[PDB]
Amino acid sequence: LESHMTPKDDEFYQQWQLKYPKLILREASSVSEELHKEVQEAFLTLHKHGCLFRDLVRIQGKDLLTPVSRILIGNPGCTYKYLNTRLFTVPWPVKTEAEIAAACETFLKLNDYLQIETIQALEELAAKEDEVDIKSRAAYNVTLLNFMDPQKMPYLKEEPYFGMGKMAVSWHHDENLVDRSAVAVYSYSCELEGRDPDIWHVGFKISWDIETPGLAIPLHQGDCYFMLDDLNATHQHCVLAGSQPRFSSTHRVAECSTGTLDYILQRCQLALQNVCDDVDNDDVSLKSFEPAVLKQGEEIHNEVEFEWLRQFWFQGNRYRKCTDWWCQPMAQLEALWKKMEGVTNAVLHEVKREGLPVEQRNEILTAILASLTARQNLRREWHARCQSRIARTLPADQKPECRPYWEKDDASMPLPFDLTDIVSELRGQLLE
Ligand SMILES: CC1(C)C[C@@](C)(c2cc(Cl)c(O)cc2O)Oc2cc(O)c(Cl)cc21
Ligand SMILES: O=C(O)CCC(=O)C(=O)O
Ligand SMILES: [Fe+2]
Repeated sequence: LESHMTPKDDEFYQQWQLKYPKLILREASSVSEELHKEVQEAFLTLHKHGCLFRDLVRIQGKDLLTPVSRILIGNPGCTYKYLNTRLFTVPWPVKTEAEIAAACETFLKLNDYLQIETIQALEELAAKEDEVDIKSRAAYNVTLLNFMDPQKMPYLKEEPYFGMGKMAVSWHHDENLVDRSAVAVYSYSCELEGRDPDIWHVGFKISWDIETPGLAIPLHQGDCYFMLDDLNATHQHCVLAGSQPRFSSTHRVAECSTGTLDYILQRCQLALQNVCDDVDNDDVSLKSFEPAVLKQGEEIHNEVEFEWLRQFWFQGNRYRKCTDWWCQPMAQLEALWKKMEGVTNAVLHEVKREGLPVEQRNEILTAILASLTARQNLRREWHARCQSRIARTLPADQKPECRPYWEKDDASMPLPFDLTDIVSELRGQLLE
């Protein structure tokens, strides 16, 4: 028999107390009516503007459209990878259309509240037994807003292990967050035996384990729960659907290191340091052909192409919908990437040079081969996603573009989109 515990069960309380002291529930009544009102109409304002989208992700070779629709809000220039998809933040105001702007400021306000609340709970957790690590682990820099109308799903998956009923989101961890960082969730739903099917819950279980009954926490309008310290790492959680639509705001400390606009612009500039930068034209000449430098260049070339450009454009107009913040950055990154395409072309030219000693030539190939191989394989992978049957089902404002894509016989680009011949020839030379 698959069982779980809820507040109806005598044992729930001791189970929570003893086995989940890093899980906190602050009920709606602990949060002012003022914040509740401001936050709930911010959700509606964003929903009404169509700012939340389902994502067409890629998982285990499978293109899947997420049941839940979402928008990422947070520090300007920050991003968050979620199921191999890089989400780009709609900026909130610290250091557009008035309404959407206002909403973002609201979610920042909520962020401030939750943050303080989290530090407090971390400090009490510490009192049950530096301060820098506490503030570091509650410094939320993004929220991922989620929405689902359980009515639009024709059939929801049964919870596999504990008989928890229908799932909106099955078991997982929140990934790519700062080590041991808290996660804080504001939950907003409208309105014998086991959990009430009509009510939203969050479910928790320990990783690896389906023998300890899972916990299902009911979540009524405006309840907040917090996952503290290592909880998110040691436990899985899921979201159990009720009968009515529900939003949530999930505040996180995203690991914002190789995932910011400042970082990737810096990487680009680093690559371009190998380029004679007098004038911007098709005559790209390189300062050095030292293995280590050419490798770095080609790696950055792949980084901006696949982690940034292709991720951003995969979503169609999913970002210009509610902000134009990323317009100039993406135009600038693409112009940066286009120069780097000139860089690969010049490298290929150097390699082909008849005066080049074979030893130096081979040392260059060994430097760049893995990068160009990855670039080939990754392109094939991306082009396929853009052409999948599920991708073509999407609406016009969402349908994936495979930007940047060029047909060949497009004299504007120095190299072909399809690198298989070039790769095969490079690899063939190194076997001479
Ligand atoms: C991958 C899988 C099947 C499992 C699960 C539980 C999931 C979510 C997240 Cl966020 C995670 O980091 C890891 C996970 O296993 O939930 C979703 C939700 C979705 O919308 C889609 Cl398309 C796929 C999935
Ligand atoms: O909505 C919640 O309570 C958790 C968030 C979540 O599971 C998600 O959509 O990633
Ligand atoms: Fe989650």
